[PDB]
Amino acid sequence: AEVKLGSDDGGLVFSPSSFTVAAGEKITFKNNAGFPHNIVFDEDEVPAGVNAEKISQPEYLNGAGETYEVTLTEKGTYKFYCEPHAGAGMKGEVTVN
Ligand SMILES: [Cu+2]
Repeated sequence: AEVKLGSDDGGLVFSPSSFTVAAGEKITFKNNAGFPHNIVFDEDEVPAGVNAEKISQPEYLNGAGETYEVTLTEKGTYKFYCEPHAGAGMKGEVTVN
């Protein structure tokens, strides 16, 4: 799967926003035009077993085109979002199955 942070003209949003995947799918968050971006997993809505720090990447990133891979493998739902661009409504969700 490929997620572009920052639409080409829609503004700052997780593109796609929410999407289901298979346990073993590679999810790459690629910066498109809204850096620096940040992705953190709401440890308040993450499965009671999958750490939210191993997938999250608090390490800010102002690189153009830079990306971060993530491969979840536990049928469920993980709620993530951008804390800095949260003022715009940048959120993320993945339903593994
Ligand atoms: Cu962001």
